[PDB]
Amino acid sequence: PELPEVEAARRAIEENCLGKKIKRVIIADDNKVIHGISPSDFQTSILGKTIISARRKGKNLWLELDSPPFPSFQFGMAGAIYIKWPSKYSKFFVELDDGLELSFTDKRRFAKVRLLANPTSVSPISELGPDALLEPMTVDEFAESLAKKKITIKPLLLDQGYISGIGNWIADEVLYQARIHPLQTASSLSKEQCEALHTSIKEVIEKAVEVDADSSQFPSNWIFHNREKKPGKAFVDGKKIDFITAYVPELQKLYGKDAEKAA
Repeated sequence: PELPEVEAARRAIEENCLGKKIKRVIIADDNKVIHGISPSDFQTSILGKTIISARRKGKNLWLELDSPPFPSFQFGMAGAIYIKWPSKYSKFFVELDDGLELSFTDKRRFAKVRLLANPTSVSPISELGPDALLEPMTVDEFAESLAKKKITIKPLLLDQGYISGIGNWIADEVLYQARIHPLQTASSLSKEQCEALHTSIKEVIEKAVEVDADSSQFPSNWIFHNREKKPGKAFVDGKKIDFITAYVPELQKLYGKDAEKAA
C-alpha cells in the first residue's frame, strides 16, 4: 500500500466513521502486529471513545479520538482497511454506535498497529520526510535536495525519511513518465530532469488520489498496468518493458558516469 491506497482508506474512514462512539473493540492477540502494548490494554483504552478525524503522513494512518492515546497503522505489504468477518485476519476491529464496523486486516502479519499518546512526536511518523501529497517540496527545494545525494534515484524515492508516501509502483511510474532511468544517481540529475521528476510526482500522485487508488482508473499510458507481467510479455504504449523495478529502455536511458559503469 502506497500513499494513494492509504489516503483512500483515510478518506473512507472520514466519510463514514466520525462522531460515532466505539461500542465494541477486538484487537487481535498478535504479538507481531500489535506493537508496544498488549491487546487487552489496547481494547480497554479505546472502548467508548469517538473518532474525531482520520490522519495520514506517508503510508501511515492514525485516528484522532476525542481523547488520547490514538491508534496508528503502518500497513506493511498486505495491510488494508475495510468498512461494513470479523475476518480471521482482522488485527484492529471496532463496532460503532450505528452498527457500522471498521477493520484493519493483515493476512501476512507484517503490519504494525500502535496506540500512542501523540503519533506525530514519536517514530515512525516523527522520522518521516515531508508528505509527497500534503507537503510537496518546491521545484528549487527538490533540485537542491537531490544535488548532494549520491544514491540511485529509485531507492532514494523509496526512502521515507527523504519524502514520504512513495512505494515501488509510484517510483516506477514517476521515473518512467519523467524519462529517468531508475539507476541514475540523484546528484547527477540535471535541473531539467529534477523539474521533470517534480512534475511527474505531482501528476501521478494527484491522479491516483483523484480516483481513490482505483488502479482500473489509472491512465492507459501508465507503466503500472504491465509492471507485474512476465519478461517478454510486458509492454506499455507499444514499447518493451525491462526489469531490474519496471522501466522502458527506449525511453529511460542512463547518462554520464552511471551509463559508463553500466557498460
